[PDB]
Amino acid sequence: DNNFYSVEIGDSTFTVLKRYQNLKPIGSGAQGIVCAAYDAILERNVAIKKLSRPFQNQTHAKRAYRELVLMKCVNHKNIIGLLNVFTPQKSLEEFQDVYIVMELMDANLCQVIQMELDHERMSYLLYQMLCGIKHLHSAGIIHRDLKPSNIVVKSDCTLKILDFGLSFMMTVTRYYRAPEVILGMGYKENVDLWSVGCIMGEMVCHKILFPGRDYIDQWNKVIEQLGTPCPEFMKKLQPTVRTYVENRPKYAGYSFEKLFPDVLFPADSEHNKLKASQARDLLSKMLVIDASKRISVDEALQHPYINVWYDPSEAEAPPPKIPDKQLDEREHTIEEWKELIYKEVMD
Ligand SMILES: NC(=O)Nc1cc(-c2ccccc2)sc1C(N)=O
Repeated sequence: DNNFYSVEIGDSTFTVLKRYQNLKPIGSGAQGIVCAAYDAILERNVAIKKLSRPFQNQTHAKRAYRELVLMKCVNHKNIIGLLNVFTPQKSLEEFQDVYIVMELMDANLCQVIQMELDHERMSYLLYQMLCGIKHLHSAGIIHRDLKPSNIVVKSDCTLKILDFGLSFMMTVTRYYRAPEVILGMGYKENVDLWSVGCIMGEMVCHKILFPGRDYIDQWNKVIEQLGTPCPEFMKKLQPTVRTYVENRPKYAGYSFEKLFPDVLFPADSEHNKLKASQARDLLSKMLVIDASKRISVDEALQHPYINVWYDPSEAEAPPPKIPDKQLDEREHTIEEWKELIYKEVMD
């Protein structure tokens, strides 16, 4: 076009608005490739995600539609903001790709996990995650898919959640899935606190807590560390699941003192010893198999480890106004999704 130019990013073509220069690949997902770029108008670096034929199947479509809608109506410091959205295609018939422009962050949490963090940074990152989750909950959004790769960080320790979480498609969130998602029992808002527990545990010990090769192994990994759950939990399971869970080898589990010893934390000073004890107590309330006994986001935000950062403008921010049942995920055809997405892009 006269407003667009094309650069080759591997085996992929990025056709972007001329305002975006010096494209550099920073990552890839099932949706598409992400480039760092310089925005010459705003005079700041951005991230541009290319969504190739998002309407291609119902899974990509629902995800692309939810991403577009929620990014346009949410304005919270701990949720990635939408700077721009475009398509190089001139019409619906030619419509192929969607490009989402976001603020560029310095790293994702996978990188932070490979660092020892002092409690001030650790507790501030965790506080921000919980604010972002609490904001999603206040609008009726349960993430359910939180993992370190979808959480990004800046140099000044600011944190942002990249996606809104959410079937079959062709060509690693499982480690962070709550027992109620693993055992197909339905879920509440605190399904997200299990994922925070997984992420926090990983930020402390630098290794994936429950690295199951599948859902059966995933359950086995959970029970080995935490122990076989109460009979009160077993009674909440459907008979076919209740039989499978009850017939597994029995595990006593480990105390959080053995799972997360002082050797894994800064614990030299009296300040750090107290923080390590507080961080351990928080881990023990998040990594709870039975969701009815698990910490809520608000109790987590008010926990001694977290509450030093508590700011109601962040933790009690007015909920976003999602234009009704727009994300109910009703089945649509390939062409219906193609139209719904195009209309959201064009506005
Ligand atoms: N540094 C870094 O990982 N940045 C980053 C990475 C993103 C990403 C999103 C999906 C897949 C692969 C990478 S989006 C984004 C951003 N907005 O800063």
